[PDB]
Amino acid sequence: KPWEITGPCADPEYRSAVPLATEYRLQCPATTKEKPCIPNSLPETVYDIKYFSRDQRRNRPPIRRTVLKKADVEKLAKEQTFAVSDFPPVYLNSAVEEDINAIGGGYQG
Amino acid sequence: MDNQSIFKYSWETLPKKWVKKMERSEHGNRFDTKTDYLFQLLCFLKLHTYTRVQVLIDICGVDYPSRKRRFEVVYNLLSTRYNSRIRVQTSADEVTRISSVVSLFPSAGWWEREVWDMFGVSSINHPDLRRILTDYGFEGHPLRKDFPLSGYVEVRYDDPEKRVVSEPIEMTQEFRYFDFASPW
Amino acid sequence: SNHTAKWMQDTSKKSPMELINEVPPIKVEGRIVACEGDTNPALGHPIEFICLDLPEPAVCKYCGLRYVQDHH
Amino acid sequence: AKVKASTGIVGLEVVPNAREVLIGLYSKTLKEIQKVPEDEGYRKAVESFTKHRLSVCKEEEDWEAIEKRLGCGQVEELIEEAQDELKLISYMIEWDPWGVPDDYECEVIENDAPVPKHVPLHRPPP
Amino acid sequence: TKLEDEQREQLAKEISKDWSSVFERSINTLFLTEMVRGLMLTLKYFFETKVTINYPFEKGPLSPRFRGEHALRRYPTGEERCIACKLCEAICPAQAITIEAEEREDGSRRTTRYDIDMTKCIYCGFCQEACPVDAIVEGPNFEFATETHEELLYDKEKLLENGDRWETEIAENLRSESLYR
Amino acid sequence: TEAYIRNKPGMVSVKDMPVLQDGPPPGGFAPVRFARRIPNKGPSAVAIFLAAFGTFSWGMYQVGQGNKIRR
Amino acid sequence: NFTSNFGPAAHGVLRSVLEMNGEVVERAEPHIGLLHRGTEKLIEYKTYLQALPYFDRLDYVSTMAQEHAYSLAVERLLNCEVPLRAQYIRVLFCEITRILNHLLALTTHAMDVGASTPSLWAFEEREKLLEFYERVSGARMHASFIRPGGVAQDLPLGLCRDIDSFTQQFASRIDELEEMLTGNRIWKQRLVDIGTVTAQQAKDWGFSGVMLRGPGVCWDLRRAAPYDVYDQLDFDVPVGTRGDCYDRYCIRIEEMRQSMRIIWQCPNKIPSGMIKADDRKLCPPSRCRMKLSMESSIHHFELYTEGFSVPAPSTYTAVEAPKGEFGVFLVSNGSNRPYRCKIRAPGFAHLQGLDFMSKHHMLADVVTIIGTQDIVSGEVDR
Ligand code: SF4
Ligand code: SF4
Ligand SMILES: [Zn+2]
Repeated sequence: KPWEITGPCADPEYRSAVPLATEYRLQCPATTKEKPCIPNSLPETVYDIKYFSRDQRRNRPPIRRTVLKKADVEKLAKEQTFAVSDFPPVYLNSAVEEDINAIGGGYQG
Repeated sequence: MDNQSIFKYSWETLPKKWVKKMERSEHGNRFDTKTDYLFQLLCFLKLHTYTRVQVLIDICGVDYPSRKRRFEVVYNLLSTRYNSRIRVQTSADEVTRISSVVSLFPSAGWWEREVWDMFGVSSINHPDLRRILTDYGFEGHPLRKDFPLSGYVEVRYDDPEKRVVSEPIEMTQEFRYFDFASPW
Repeated sequence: SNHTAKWMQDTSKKSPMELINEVPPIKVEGRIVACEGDTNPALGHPIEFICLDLPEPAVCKYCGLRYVQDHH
Repeated sequence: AKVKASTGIVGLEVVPNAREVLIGLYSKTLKEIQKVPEDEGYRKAVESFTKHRLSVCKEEEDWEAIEKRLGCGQVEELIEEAQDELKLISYMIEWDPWGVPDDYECEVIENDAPVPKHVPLHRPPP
Repeated sequence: TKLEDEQREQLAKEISKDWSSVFERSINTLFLTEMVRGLMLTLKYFFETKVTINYPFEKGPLSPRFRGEHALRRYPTGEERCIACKLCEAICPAQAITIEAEEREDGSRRTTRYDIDMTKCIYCGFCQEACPVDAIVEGPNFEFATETHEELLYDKEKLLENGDRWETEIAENLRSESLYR
Repeated sequence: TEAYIRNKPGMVSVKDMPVLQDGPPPGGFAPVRFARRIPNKGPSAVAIFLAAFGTFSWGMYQVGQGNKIRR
Repeated sequence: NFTSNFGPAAHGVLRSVLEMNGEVVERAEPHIGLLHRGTEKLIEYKTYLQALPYFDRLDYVSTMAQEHAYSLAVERLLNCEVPLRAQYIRVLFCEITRILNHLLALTTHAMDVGASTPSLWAFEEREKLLEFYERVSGARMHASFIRPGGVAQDLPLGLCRDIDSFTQQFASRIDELEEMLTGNRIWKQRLVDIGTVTAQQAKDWGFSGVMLRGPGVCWDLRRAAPYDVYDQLDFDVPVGTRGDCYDRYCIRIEEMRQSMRIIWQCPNKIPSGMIKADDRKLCPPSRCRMKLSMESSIHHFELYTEGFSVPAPSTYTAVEAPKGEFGVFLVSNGSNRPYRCKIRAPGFAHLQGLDFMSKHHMLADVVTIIGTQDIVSGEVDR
C-alpha cells in the first residue's frame, strides 16, 4: 500500500482498531458457558460469628486531653534541646532523563 | 503515622504565645489558633527553612449554630518539600473582620470570596471582593444552617408580560424530610 | 372494588386480586410450608413459613397462594 | 569541574557562586540571630542548624560534595531557604511576640483512632 | 532575559555540529516531510473502513446490567410483586418516588399510588437493589422520548405496571444476574 | 447461611467448598507493548534533494525542446 | 485598553472578560457562577450512600476517581478495611478513568487549536471504554460503582480478555495520535512557550496534578501518599522540564502510557476472592442471603433505610484525580448524615492560573491556555 513507508503503519508491532465480532466478544454477557459463585465471607467468620472481635470499629481508645500553664511551658522549653540530625527528614526527588524503550525491552509494564 | 516530624518540630519551636489548641490525631494534625495572630502564624510557616508549607490547599468554612463563636474557618495546607500537611483551624463569629492571606498565598482570593458569600464571615484586607458562586444580588448566605434548602425567593420564569422575572417560591411536591434516627 | 379502583383505571382485564383468587389452593401434605415460587433467589418472596391448622386456606402475605393441609 | 547543566526546576537558575553566597548568607543570619532576638525557642533552633550548615559548607567547599553530605535538594534551593529564613527573621523582630504573659492554656489533644492501611497517608521519608 | 540569549546559542552550537546535520535539518524543515507523513496517515484512514453504526437499523451494544425505563414485575400467577415496604422511596437519592398504600379488602397490603416522575428520577439503580421482592426493576429500554413533560411523569403505577410488556426480556437479565449480585 | 448456597454438593468441611471463576487465565494473557515506536524509513536528505534538483534540470531541458518544437 | 467579552467545540460554559490592548490580553478574568447547584447543601440534607452520586456528578469527565476519593474519605473516617480483589479492581477502573479523561481533554484541546481527526479517533476509543463501564455496572457514564467499602457488584466473565484486546489496540492508537500531532510544525509553533509557569508561582497559586508536575517539581499523591495497592503497581511518573503547553501535553501522553502499564499489571495479579466487606453492618448483604437468612434481612433493611453511622471526628482526603488533587473534607458527627462535606476540585487553582498566566498573549493563546488547563466548570463550580 502506498503509505506504508514511514509512521506506525510500517511497523511489525502495529495493530489496527477494527476488532471483528468473533475475536472481540464471542461470548455475550448474559448467557455465559459458566456458573460463577462469588465469595462473600471467610469460613472462620461464617461459622464463628463474633461481632465485637470482628468490629474493632467502635473499639477505639478514648480522646485524651491535657491543659498546659506557664509552669509546664517553661519546663518543656528548658528540657527541650535540638540536635544536628533528625530535625525533620527531607523528601527529595529529582529528574533522571530516562529513555522510553528501557523497561522490559520497553514492553512489560 | 504520616507527618509527626514536621508537626512536632513546628510546635516545639513556635512562639507559644499564639497557639490555643493542638491535636495530633491520625486523621489530621490541628493547630487551633486565635484569629488575631493568624497571619503571623501562617507567615512563620512558608518561610521557616524546615516547616515551609508554600502551598495552601483549601480554606473552608464550617457552621455550628449552637456555639457563641458561630463559624469555624479552616486552612488545609501541605508542604510539598517535607511531604506533610497541617490544618490550621481558627474561630470566627458574625461580623469580625478576619485577616487575609492573599499577600502570602495568592491562591486564596477565590477561596476567600467563596467563604464570603456561602457563609457570611468577612475579610478585612483585599480578598473580600464581591460574591463568586451565588449568582447575583442574593438575600442571605446560602450555606449556614438557616438558609433553607429551597431558598427564599427562587422561582424564576419567563413573562410575556415583559421578558423574565424572579418571584417567591411556590414549589410543588414539597421537600420531604425522613427521620431514620435510631434510639439504641 | 375500591383498592383496584383507586389505582387501576382500565377495568377491562382482571385486576391482580381477581387473578390471585382465580388460582386455586395447593393442597399440601404436611403441616408447614414455605412460599417462594420455584427458585430461591431471582423470585424473591423470602421464606414465609405459615401454619395450616385451620379448616380454611392460609394466605402467604406475599403472592397469596392459599396452602391447605390435605388429610385430617 | 562539572559546573552545572540545569537545576531541573523552571524558577531556580544555577549559580556558580553557591559556596560564597551560602557563606555570606549564613554568616549574616548567624549575626542577626546572635545579637537581635531573645535567647529562646526559635533563636536556639536557628542558631544551631544554621551554624551547622555554615560549618559543613565551609569544610566541604565542593558544591557536589556539600550537596551529597548536607543532604538537601540543591544548593540553589538552600540559597532560597536561607534568604526566606532571614526575611522571616526580619518580620519576626518587627513584631516581636516572645514570652507568654500569663493566663495561658494550650490544650494538647490526642486520640489514637486506628485507620486502615489502604487510606492516603503521607508515609514518612526514609 | 540575558540567559535566553546564552541558551539559544548553545542550543544552536549543539545541533549544528557537522554539515550533514544542518543540511538534513534544513531540507527537513523545507520539504515538509512531517506534513507528508501526516497526510499519508490520514489518507490511509480514509481508505480504511468506518464505524458509523447506522442507528435506526442496527443499534449499539449493551449489557444486562443496564438502566432505563422502569417496570413493576409480577409473579407468574399474575399477582403483583410490590408490597409497599417504602424502601425504594426511602433510598431514592432524588426523592423521585411517591408511594401511598392501604390494606386491601382481601387482606394483603398493596400500593394505592406509586409514581416516579421519570425526570426527577435520574437513573442511578438503587431501586433494583433496595427491593426485597424484585418488584421494581430497570428494563433495558431507553427509547421513550415523549413530547410532553406529563408523560415523563410516569403515572400512578398504571404505566409502570405496563412495564410487564418486557416481562420476558427483563426476566432474562435477572437470571443472568442471579449469580453475581 | 452460606454453606449450601455457596456450594452444597459434596465437601466435608467449609474449606475447599466453592468454585469462583472470576479473574484471568494462567499466564497474564501476554506481555503487552506500551512504548511508542515510529520507524523513520523515508528517503532522508540527499535522495530527496537530488531528486528535486535532477527533475528540475531535466524538466527545464524538456521545456527547451518543447519550445523549440513550438517555435 | 478595550473591554472584550468571551462567552463561547462545547468547551464548557464560562464567561471570560478581557482588558485588552491591541492583540494583547492585559488582564483576563473569568465569571464562573454560570453553573451552580448547591452540591454541598444537598449532600448535607442527604446522606452517605445517597450522596455518592453527587461525587459521581462532579467533574463529569473522570467519573470514577471522584467516587474513589469519597469512598477513601468515608473509610478513613470509619476504619473499614477493604479486601484485595476490591482494591485491585478499583485501581483498574481508576486508571481506565484516567485514560478516558486524558483522551477527552487532549483531543478537545486539539480541536480548540484546530485539528479534528484526533478528536474523532479519541472519541471512538472513549466509546470502547464507556462500553467497559456500562458492561461492568450501570450506564456509560456516571456508574455509581465504588461504594464505601469496596465495589457494588463483581465484574462479569470475559471482561479481562476484552481489557487485554483494548490494551494492545490502544497502545497502537496512542502511537498514531502522537505521530499525528507531536512534531507537526503548526502544532509546535502554536503550543510551545505559551503559558510558562515557574514552580514558585505554581506552588503559590496552588496547582496540582499535571499542572504542578509540568514545570519541574516532581510530586504526585500516588507516589507520595500511596493510598491504595499502588505500591505493588510500580509505574513511571513523568515530569516536564520547562512548564508550558507543549510539556504539559507530552506529560499527558506519557501518563496515558503509564496508565496502560498499570491496567496491564492488574489483570495479572488480581487476587480472585471476595469483595467489598466482611461486616453486614457497613456493607449490605447479597440477594441470596438477604432472602434466605433472617439477620441479613434486618441489616439490609436498616442499611438501606438509615445507612451506617460514622463517629464524631473530621478528616481531609486527597486523591490524584486525572486533573489534580481532588480533595474531600468531611465533618461528620454521630448521625448518618455528612455534616459539611466540602469539595476541593482543582478548578479554582487552575482558573486563577488562567488569570495570571494568560497575560501578554493573544486570544488564540487564551483558547490554548484553557485547553491545556483542561477545565470542567462542573467541578470548578459544583
Ligand atoms: S422496595 Fe420493592 S415492593 Fe418494597 S415498596 Fe419499593 S418496589 Fe415497592
Ligand atoms: S432509579 Fe434511583 S433516582 Fe430513580 S427513583 Fe430509583 S432509587 Fe431514585
Ligand atoms: Zn407467597
